[PDB]
Amino acid sequence: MADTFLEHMCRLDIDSPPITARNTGIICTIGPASRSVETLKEMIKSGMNVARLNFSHGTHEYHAETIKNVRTATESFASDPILYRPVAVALDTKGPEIRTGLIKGSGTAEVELKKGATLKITLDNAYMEKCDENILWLDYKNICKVVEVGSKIYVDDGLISLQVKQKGADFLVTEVENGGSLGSKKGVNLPGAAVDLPAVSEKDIQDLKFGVEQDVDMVFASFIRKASDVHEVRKVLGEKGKNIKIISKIENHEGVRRFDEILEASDGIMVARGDLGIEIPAEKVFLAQKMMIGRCNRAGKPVICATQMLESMIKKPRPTRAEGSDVANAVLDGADCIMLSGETAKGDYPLEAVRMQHLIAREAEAAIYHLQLFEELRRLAPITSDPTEATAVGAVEASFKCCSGAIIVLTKSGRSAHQVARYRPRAPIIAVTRNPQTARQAHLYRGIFPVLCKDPVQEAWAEDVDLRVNFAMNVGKARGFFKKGDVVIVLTGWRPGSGFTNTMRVVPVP
Amino acid sequence: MADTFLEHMCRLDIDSPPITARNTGIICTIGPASRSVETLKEMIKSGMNVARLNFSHGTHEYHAETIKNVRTATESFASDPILYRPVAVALDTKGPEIRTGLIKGSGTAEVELKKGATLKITLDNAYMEKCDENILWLDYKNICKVVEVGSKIYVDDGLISLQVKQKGADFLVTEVENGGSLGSKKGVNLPGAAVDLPAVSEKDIQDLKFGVEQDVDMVFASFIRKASDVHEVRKVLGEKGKNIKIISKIENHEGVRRFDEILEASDGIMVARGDLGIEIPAEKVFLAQKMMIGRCNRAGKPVICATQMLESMIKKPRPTRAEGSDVANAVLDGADCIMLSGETAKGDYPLEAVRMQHLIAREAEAAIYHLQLFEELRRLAPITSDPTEATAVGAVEASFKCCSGAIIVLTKSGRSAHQVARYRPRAPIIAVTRNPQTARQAHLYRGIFPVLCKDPVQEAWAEDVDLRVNFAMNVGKARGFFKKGDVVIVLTGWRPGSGFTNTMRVVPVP
Amino acid sequence: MADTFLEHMCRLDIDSPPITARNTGIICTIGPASRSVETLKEMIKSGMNVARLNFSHGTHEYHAETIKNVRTATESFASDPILYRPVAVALDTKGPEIRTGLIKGSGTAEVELKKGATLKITLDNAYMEKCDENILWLDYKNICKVVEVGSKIYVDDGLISLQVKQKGADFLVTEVENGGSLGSKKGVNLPGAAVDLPAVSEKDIQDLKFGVEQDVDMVFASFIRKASDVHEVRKVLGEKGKNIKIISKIENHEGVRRFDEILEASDGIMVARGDLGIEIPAEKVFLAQKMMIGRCNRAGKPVICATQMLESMIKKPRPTRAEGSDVANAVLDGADCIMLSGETAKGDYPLEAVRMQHLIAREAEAAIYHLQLFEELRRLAPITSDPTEATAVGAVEASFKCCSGAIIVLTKSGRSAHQVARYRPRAPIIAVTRNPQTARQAHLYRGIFPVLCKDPVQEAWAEDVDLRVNFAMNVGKARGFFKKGDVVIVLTGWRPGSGFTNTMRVVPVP
Amino acid sequence: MADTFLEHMCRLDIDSPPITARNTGIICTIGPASRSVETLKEMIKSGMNVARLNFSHGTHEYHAETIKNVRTATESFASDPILYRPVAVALDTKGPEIRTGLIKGSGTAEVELKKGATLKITLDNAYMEKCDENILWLDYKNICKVVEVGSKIYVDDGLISLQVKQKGADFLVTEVENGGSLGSKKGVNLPGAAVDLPAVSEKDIQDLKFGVEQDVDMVFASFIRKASDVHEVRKVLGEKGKNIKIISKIENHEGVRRFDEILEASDGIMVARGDLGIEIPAEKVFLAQKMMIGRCNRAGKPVICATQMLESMIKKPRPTRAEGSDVANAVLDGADCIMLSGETAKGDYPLEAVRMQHLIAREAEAAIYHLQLFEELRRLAPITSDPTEATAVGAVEASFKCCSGAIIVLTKSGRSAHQVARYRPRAPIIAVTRNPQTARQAHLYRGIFPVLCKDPVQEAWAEDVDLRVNFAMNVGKARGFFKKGDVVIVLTGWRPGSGFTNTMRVVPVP
Ligand SMILES: [K+]
Ligand SMILES: [K+]
Ligand SMILES: [K+]
Ligand SMILES: [K+]
Ligand SMILES: [Mg+2]
Ligand SMILES: [Mg+2]
Ligand SMILES: [Mg+2]
Ligand SMILES: [Mg+2]
Repeated sequence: MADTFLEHMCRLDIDSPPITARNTGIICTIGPASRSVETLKEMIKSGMNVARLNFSHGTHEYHAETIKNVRTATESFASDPILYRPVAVALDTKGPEIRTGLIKGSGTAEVELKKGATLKITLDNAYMEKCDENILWLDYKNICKVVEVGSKIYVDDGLISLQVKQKGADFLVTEVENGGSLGSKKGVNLPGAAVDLPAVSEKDIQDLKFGVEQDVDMVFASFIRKASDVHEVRKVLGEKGKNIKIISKIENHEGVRRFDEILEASDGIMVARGDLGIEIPAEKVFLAQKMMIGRCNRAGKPVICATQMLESMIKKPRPTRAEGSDVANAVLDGADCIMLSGETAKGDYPLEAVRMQHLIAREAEAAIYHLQLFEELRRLAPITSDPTEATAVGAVEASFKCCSGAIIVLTKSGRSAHQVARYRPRAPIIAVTRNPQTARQAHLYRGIFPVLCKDPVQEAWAEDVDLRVNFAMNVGKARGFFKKGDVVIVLTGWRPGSGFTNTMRVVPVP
Repeated sequence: MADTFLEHMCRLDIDSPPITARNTGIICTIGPASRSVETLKEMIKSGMNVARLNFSHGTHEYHAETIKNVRTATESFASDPILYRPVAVALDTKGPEIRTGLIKGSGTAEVELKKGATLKITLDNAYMEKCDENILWLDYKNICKVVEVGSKIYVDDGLISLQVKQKGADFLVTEVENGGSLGSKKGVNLPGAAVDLPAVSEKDIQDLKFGVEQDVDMVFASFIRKASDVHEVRKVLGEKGKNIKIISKIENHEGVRRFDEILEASDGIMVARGDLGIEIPAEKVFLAQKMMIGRCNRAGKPVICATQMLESMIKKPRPTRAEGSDVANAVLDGADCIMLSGETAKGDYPLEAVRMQHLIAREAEAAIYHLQLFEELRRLAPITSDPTEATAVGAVEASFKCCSGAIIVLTKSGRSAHQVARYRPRAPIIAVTRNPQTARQAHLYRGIFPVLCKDPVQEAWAEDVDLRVNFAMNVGKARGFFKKGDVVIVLTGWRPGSGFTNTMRVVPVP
Repeated sequence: MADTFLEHMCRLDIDSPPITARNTGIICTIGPASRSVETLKEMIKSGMNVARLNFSHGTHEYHAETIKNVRTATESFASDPILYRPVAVALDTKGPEIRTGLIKGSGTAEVELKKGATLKITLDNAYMEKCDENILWLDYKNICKVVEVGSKIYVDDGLISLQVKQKGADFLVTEVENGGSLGSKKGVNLPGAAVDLPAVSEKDIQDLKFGVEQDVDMVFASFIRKASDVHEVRKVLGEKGKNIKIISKIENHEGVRRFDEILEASDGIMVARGDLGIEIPAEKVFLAQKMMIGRCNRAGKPVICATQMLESMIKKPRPTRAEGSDVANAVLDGADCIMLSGETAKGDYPLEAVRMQHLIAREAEAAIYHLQLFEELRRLAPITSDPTEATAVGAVEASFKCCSGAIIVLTKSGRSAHQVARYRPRAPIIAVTRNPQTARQAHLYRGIFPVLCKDPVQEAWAEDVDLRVNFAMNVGKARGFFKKGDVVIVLTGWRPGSGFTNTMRVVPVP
Repeated sequence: MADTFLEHMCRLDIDSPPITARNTGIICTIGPASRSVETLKEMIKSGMNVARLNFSHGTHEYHAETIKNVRTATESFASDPILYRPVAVALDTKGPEIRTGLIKGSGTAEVELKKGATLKITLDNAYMEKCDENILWLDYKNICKVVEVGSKIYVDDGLISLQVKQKGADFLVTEVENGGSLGSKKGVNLPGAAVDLPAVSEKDIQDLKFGVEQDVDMVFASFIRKASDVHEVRKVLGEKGKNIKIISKIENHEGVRRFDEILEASDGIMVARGDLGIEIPAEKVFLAQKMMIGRCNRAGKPVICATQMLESMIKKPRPTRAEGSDVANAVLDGADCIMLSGETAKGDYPLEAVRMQHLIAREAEAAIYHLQLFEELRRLAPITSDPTEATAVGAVEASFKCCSGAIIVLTKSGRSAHQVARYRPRAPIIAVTRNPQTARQAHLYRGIFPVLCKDPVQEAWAEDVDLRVNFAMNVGKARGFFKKGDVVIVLTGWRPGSGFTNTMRVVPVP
C-alpha cells in the first residue's frame, strides 16, 4: 500500500477491519481436553485445519480412537459439501527423546528439588518407578558416554536444571541449579552433548507403519539432525505411504546447522521452538525461526511455527501480550501454519485458544507488506520455464490489480495451488479437488482454502470444469470471500490430467 | 537483469547481440524521395510501419496518389499472408502555421540577411511574391496584435531570428540577429506571443474530411493548445471518421502547460520537437520530451518522438553520433514510435535512415532496464477490476519468468493488445486480428507486431481460435521470434465478441 | 548486508556472535523483590538503565526510600568514573484508574463468580466495603453515563469480564462471562466507553510535585487520552520540573486515535500493552505497537514497549518461547526501551529477567536490517537546515562506511546525541556530558551509552574537548566497544555553548 | 525528489528554472576559429574549463603559441581572484592513426569517387602526393597483413567506404560503396582488422615530452587498446610529468573489451565516439557510452563524452533537436565532462556552441534523479575505512538534508574534492587550493568548481583555514551559489598536510 516499510508500519490501523478469510493454517494437538467428538466439532468450527497426534505418550489403541473421533467430527459436516471443511490428521513421532522414570509416593506423583541440593542420576531399572529427591532414572542408556563434568542437564522442558559434579560408570552425581517440582516421565535435554540415539528408533518404525495403516496425511518427524534422517523416515513409510508428507522438526543445534540439506529432503519444516529453546540459548530462537521461515518461503515449502505460542491459555481464558505478538509476528515472518501444543491437548480453554489463533492470524495477514513481499519473491525465484509456475505468478500479479476476493484453482495433486501460495497473494486460494487427501494436505500451505468436490465427473471436460468453478463460486459466496458481481482469478488446464494447469481466467462472479 | 540501475548500465554489452524482433514503431514521412511504388516497397522491407503525409505543402490530388502508391506497395506483399506487414497511413494537418511569402528575382529564389540590418515585415498582399532584403510578407493577419517591442520572430525553423524595434498598425520594423539565406514560404515562430489562429482552420476542415474519405488510420493534429482543440478535430472527423485515432502534436508552450487535459482527450501524443524547440528554449526540449513520454507511459497512451532524429542523413549516408544517441535515448525514455521527417521525405538516403532507425531501436529495446520499468508501472497503475487489464498484467508478468519469444493476442479493436503493451513486456506482442484497420493502427503501440488474418471465420469458436493462434505461431517461426519447442503466452476470450479477452494460456510452440 | 529483506532473513545466523555493546535501553520496575540496595547493585551490573516507580500502590514514604536505595546502589560505582553507569529514576503516575471496593467476609478477602450468574454494580458508598457475589462497588461516579447495554466491563486486569444487561440511574445489572476469584480494589477497564475522569487527578498532582522534589528524571503519565492531558502534566511539573521528560502512556482506544497530537506534545511514548490489551482486542495490540513505534521512529522521539514481555519469569527462571520472540521483535520493530513490570517488581527471578532482556536485545540489534532502515529514515525526514541535524546524518552515514566501533558525542542537553540516535546507526553513541541529568535521561534513546564527566572544566576549550573525547576513548576501550588503532566518529562544537554541535571528525583511536 | 523514476520523469518541468551553478565540465578544442586571445577570453566567460590541443595536425610551434594565447586570456582575469576561473590545457595525442596521402590537381585538392567504381590502394611513396580516382596512398605500412577480401576500409571519418576485392603483396584493389569527395590526409578506419601500430609511436614520444615541457595538465591518449598502452604513456611522461593526468581515449573494439584494465591504469576515460562509431556499428555506440560512463562513476574516475555533440553548430547558430538531447543525456548518464571538437576548433559559431553546452548541461543537472543515484552509489562502494572517504560520504549525505548551496573543500592535491564528487551531490563543490595545477585538473570532475587562493600562507593554521573558507564564501556569494544566512558544508584537516581531510563542518554563511 505505501512507499516504504516504515510508512507501512506508521499506517497500520486498529480501526480498519480485516478481510473475512484467514490464510494461515491452524494445527491443534489433540489430548484429554479435546479428544471428545463434541469438542472436536467445535474446534473445527472455531478454525482447526490439522489434528496433531503426539506419539510420545499414547498407546496405538489410544491414538486409533482419537483418529476415529476426528473423522466422525469431520464427516459430521459432510452433509453440506459447501460448508464442509477438510481436516488433516498428523502423526508427530517420538524421535530420540530422553524421558525420566515414574515418581514414588502417595497423594500425587511429584517431589520438590531445592536449589543447591544433590541428585544422583541412575540407569538401573530397579529405580524405574522410584524417582525422588535423591535418585532419578532416565531411559537413555549411554548418558555417561556423551556427558562430562560441568555439563547441564535440563529436565521438564527447561524448568529444572542440573550441573554434573561427578561421574560413574553408569551413574552421575549432579547439583541442582533451578529448583521446582519434578514429575513422572518428563523430557530431558543435554545442550552441548552429542546424543547418539537413532533418528528412526525401534518404537518410531512401529508408529510410522501404524501411521500408514491409519491413513494419516503427514508426519512431524522429531529431532531431525541431517538429510539422511529424512530418507530413513521416507523408507519406513515406503511405497504404501509414499504420498504422506514428511515435515522435519528442527529441535536442536545440529538440525539448524544442516538446515539446507534437511529442507531439500523434507516436504516441509516445523520450527519446533520447545526443544530448540532448551538445546540452543533462549535468545537466538528468534534468529533460527526467522531464518528457517525465510528459507522455506524462498524454497516454496511449508513452514510451521510451533509450541508455547499461547502457553498462558492453558490456565487462563485470554493470552498474554507477548503471546499475542508472537502469533502475529510468526504470521508476519511468513509462517504457513501456527500450532498449539498444550493449549488444546490438556488446557482449560481449548476453544478460546483456537479462536485467538484464528483472530490474530487473520489480521496479521492484513498487516503483511505485500508490495515488498511479492517484489522480493520474484527476484529470488529461479528462471524456470515450467508453464504452471508462469501461470501462478500471472495469477498472483493479476490478483493484486483487480483486488480479487479469491484465486480459484482446480487441482488433483495440490501442486497447482501450492505454486500460487508460494508467491503469497493477498486473496485466499480456493483449491478445488476430487482427491480427498489433496484437500487435507493443502492446509500446510498459506492461504490455500481447500474444498472437496464429492460430485461425479461430468461428461464433457468443458462442463466438468464449469461445475468445479461454480462449486467454488458457491463456497466463496457462502463464506463471504466475495459476492455476486465481483471479480476472481480461475486456474484450469487444457484437456484434463495432472501435470499442466496452464490457463488463467479473470471471471466475473455469477 | 541486475540489482541496480547503475550496475545495469555497467553490464551493457556491445558484443551481446540483440533479439531479432524490434518493438518500437517507425513512422516515415513520404515526399519526393520516397513517393514511388518501388521505393515504398523497399522502405516497408527496411522497417516502415506508418506513412506520414504532411498537409502543409501538397494538394489533395498529390496526397491522393501518395496514398494510392503506399497501398499498392503494401498490398504487393499480400500474396503471402505470413510475411505481410500492415502499413498505416497518417494525415498530418497544417494547423495554425505562420508561413512567409515568395521571393523576388532571378538565379534562385533566395536572398541574404546581414546580422544587424533592418527588415520591414508587412501584411500587404502587394508584397506577397516580392519578399527580399528590405520587405517580408507573412500570412498571419493579426501579427501586430500579439507582438510587442523586443519580441523575437524566428524564420525558417529557427535559422533566422529577428527582434521587433518598432510597431505600426499593420507593419513591423525589425532588426536581424541571426543571419542566413531566407527562402520562399518558410515557417515563422513567435515565442512569447499568444497566436490566436483557429486550431481547426478552414483549410484543415477540408484536409480532415478528405482524410475520412481516403480512409486514413490516424491524424497528427498540429499545434494543439488545449483540450477543446482536440474535440474540434474529433467533431470534424465525426461519425464516419470516429475510429480515426487523433494524435495531438505538442508544438508550443501553451500545449506543454495544458498537457494533461490534452492527453485525456487525445488517443495519443507526438512530441513534435521541431516547432517545440523554437517556441521553447533549445535546452528544455529534453525536459518536455521526457515528461510527455513519462506521462503517456503512465496513462497507457501512444507517444511519438519526432523531427530531426537523423537530420544529417538527408545529406550523408550515416548519422552523427548525437543522432545515434537521440534515437536510442528516445526509445529508452519509452517512446512508442520514432519518426523521420526530412530524412525520408526529401533526403538522399531514405532507406539507410529507415534501417538506422530499425537498428538503433532494436537494441535500445535490449538496454531497457525492465526490472525497474515493470515494478514502477504496476505501482503507478490504478486499482481497476477490469478483467482485460488483470489478464494483461498476468501475461506480462508471466512473460518475464518463462523468457517468452512472444505474447500472442487475439483482438478485434486492438484494445486487448494495447493493454499488454501498456506494461512494456520484453517480448513482442503478436496481435492477431481480422479487422484490417486494427492491424494498421496497432503500430502506434510499442511492441505490438500486428498480423492480418484474411481467412474466413471457421465454424466452431474453439477451432476458429486455434486457427488464429496457429497462424501467429507460423508468423513467429517465420520471423525468428521463436522456434518449435519454445514457450509463448496466448490471450483469447470466452465465447467471441469484442469486450472480454479474459483468458491467459502458456502454450508450447508446435 | 544483503540486497533484499527476504535474503536478510535467510542469512540470519545463530552461530554469528553479536557485538559487545547493547543499544536498547532496559527499564525495570522496582518493588518487594528488587528494593534492596544489594539487589539494585546486581540489577545495575546485569543491565538496568532506568528504575520505574509505580505510584498506584506505595506511599510517598515508601517510594522516597526506594529512590534513596537506587541512588546508593548507583553511586556505589562512582569511585570508578570509567565504569560508572548512570541510572535514571522514573515516576509512573496512578492516572484515572477505576478500582472496585473491598470484600466482605472472614478467612481471606475473596469471593467466587460463576459463569452466567448475575452481579449488580452500584455507586452507593454503603456497599464500599461489602462487595460480594451479588453487589459490587467501584469509585467511578459517572459509570452509568458512558456505558450502554451490551458493553463489556473487565475486572482484575482482564481475568473477569461482565456484559451489561440492564441500566439504572446509578446502578447496572450485569451478567458474568469469565468467572474467577474477585478481590479487594481490583482494576476495572471499560472497552468501548469514553471515561471522563481527570487526566491529572487530585492524587496525581501530589505525586508529580513529589517527583519534582525527589529530582526524578522522567514521568510515565498513565491513560493519556489527548494532547491537553500532556499539557496539564507539564503545568503541574511547572518551572521547577521543566526538564523532567514526559512519556505519555498509550493505554486506551482514545489514546491510539489521538496518537499524533499526543506524540507532538510528549517527549516520548510508552506502548503500555497491559491496559491497552484489555481496552482494545488482544489481537490488534501488535498493530497498535508497530504503528506507535513506527511513528515515534519517524518523529525521532523515544518509544518504550512495555508489560508482560517476560511474564512467566515471575514464577520460572527462563522465559517462554513467545516471550523470547516478543522482546526480539519489539527491538526489531524499533523500540528504544524494553520494560519489565512484575518480573522485577515482585518476581522470584528479577536478575535473570534483566539478563534475558539484555541478552535478547543485544542480538536483536544485530538482526536489524540497517540497509533498509537508514534508507527509509532519510526519505521520511523533513528537509530542515539545522546544522546539528546535518552533522548527525553525516556522522551516521560515515559510521556505516568505516565500520565504526562508536560515535562519540559531546553534549550538554543530550540533543546532539538524540539526533544521532534518530537515524539508528549500528554503532553505539557514547554521549559525553557534565550534566548528570542529561546522562540519566539519555537512556530513553536507542544506542546512546551516556558517560558522566565528573572532572572540572579545563581552561582552554580546545583542550577541554580533548579531555572529554579521550575520556570517551578510555570508556570505549574499557567496555570492548573498540581498541587501539580503530576508527571512530567524534561530534564537537565551534566554541562551547549548548545549541551548535556542528563538527564531525573521523579520529583514529589512541 | 519523487518516489519512483517514472514519477520523477512525469514531474520534470520546463517552467521550473535551474540552479545558477553548472556542474558538468566543458572541454573546447582550439583551432582556427578560437585561437585568438580575444576569442579565448569570450569562451572562458561563456563557460570553457579545458582547452584541448589536437596533435594530429599542428606543428610544435603552432601549438606552443595556442598555449601562450590560452594562458594570456586566462590570466587576463587574474586581477580579480574571486571571479578568476582556472583553465586547463590538454594535449590530445596523434596515436596510431591511418591517414591518406595528398591529392593531385589544380583549383582545389579534391576528387570524386563513384559508387561501384574501382580504387587501387598503394604503399608506394611515389604516389604520396598523387592520390586520385584510381590510386590512393596511406601511411600504414602493414595494411596488407591485417586485411582480407571483403574487409571494409572507411575513409574520411565514415563518409567514404570501400570493400576489398583482391590483395597484392603491398597493394589492394577495392570497390567503392559510399561515394563522395575524397581529400588530403583524411583519416582511415579498419573495422574488423587488428591494426598493429605502436600505441606510443615515434611522433607521440616527441609530443608527450613537449607536453611535459609546456606544463600541460592532462593528456588525452588516443586509440588505447590495453592497460600496457597506458603504462607506456606513463613512462614517457616520466618523473617530470608524473602529475600529468592520463585520460585514455576509447576509440575501438579492442579498447571496449579491455575497458576494466584500461580504467584501472588510467586517471580518467574519454568516450571518443568519433572513431568508436566507425570501428563499431553506429547503433551500439550508446551501449558503449552508457557502460563506460557507468563503470567510471562506480570507479570514481572522470569520464568525458566527446565528438559530434553539436556538429550542426559548425555551420548553423543553433543545434539540432538530436544534438540538444545528446548533451542532456550524456550529463544524465553521468558524464563528468562534455566536449566540442569541430564546433569550437573550426566552426562559424564557437561561442554559441560553448553557451549551448553550458545551458543544456546546467539543467540536465537539475533533471538528475539524485535520490536513486546516491542510494545506488553507496551500495556499490567498497567498505574501506579511509577517513577521507567517510568524511566525503558524510558531507554529501549532509548536503541533501540541509539543501546546501555548496560543499567547500580545502585541498592540495584535489583528492579530498575528488572523493566528494564521486558521490554526485546536487550542490557544487568549491575546491579551495593554493596549488594552481590542482585547480586546473579539478575541472575533470563533475561539480568541482575550483578556486585558486593566490594569498600567502597565514601564520596560524586555524586562521589560515578561516581565510580559505571565507575566500570560498566570497566566491559563492559572488557567483550566486548561496547568500548570507544560508548553510554550507566545509571540509578541512586536523593540522595541515596533504593526506588527511577528516573534518566536516556545517557552517552558517557570514
Ligand atoms: K514428540
Ligand atoms: K504540419
Ligand atoms: K500505573
Ligand atoms: K587526435
Ligand atoms: Mg518440541
Ligand atoms: Mg513538427
Ligand atoms: Mg500499564
Ligand atoms: Mg577521435
